[PDB]
Amino acid sequence: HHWGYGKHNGPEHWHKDFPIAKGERQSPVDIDTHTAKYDPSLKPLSVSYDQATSLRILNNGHSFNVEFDDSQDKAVLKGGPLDGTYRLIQFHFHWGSLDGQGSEHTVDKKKYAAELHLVHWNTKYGDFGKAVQQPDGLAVLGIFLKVGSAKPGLQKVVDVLDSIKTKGKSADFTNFDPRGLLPESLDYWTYPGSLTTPPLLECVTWIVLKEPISVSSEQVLKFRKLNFNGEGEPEELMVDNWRPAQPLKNRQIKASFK
Ligand SMILES: [Zn+2]
Repeated sequence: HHWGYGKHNGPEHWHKDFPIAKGERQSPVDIDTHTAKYDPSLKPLSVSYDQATSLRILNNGHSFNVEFDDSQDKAVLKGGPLDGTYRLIQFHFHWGSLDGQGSEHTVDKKKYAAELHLVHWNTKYGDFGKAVQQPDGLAVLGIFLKVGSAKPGLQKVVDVLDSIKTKGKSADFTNFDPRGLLPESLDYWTYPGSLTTPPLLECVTWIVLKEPISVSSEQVLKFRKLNFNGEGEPEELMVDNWRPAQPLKNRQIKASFK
């Protein structure tokens, strides 16, 4: 039926509707710390989220994402392994039924409690729609969440979730500065991949940060109260909305740090 994260419509069934699920540059992957190659040519990430314009927060039945106004070159990402400018369009998360799982990428098979994705599209393509048709159309910044002390910047997100519990619910979410979601260090691993949810197009350059951000179990707990279902339907908890590691195939993961 329609895709989901369930046993009958989840990850292992996607290939029937999206044959590319069995492609050559599918994401996510496991990051083996000693087959990853340090590449000294990799420049540092250049982030300019100081003029980001959040618009709203929405539960789409798969996750919840915050939309931004990507009309101007306000919040852009560049540097790193990228050529050109990428515009921030939205961010969302993946989490699990328990703290010990939830991230999509793993480091040496280690899973994190969650994973945040800041999605950006290559401006030379004119728009998000055309960009996803290109192998270099999107740049996704991936950030791991570990349970520890609270992240002050995630507090505003965690608090509004209550009012968008079921699929279809939206809320004006203005003035949220995504800079409070970033770790101290910008060291990263990078590899060519895909979108982790259908259509699973292989149009993404992945940038996964080495340093995870800490969030309190209190904060993580709130993600688990969202529902996959719409209002007035069989209540099914939004948990374990993550896709498992895919074969790395002929790819090499590069590290910006020795
Ligand atoms: Zn994602």
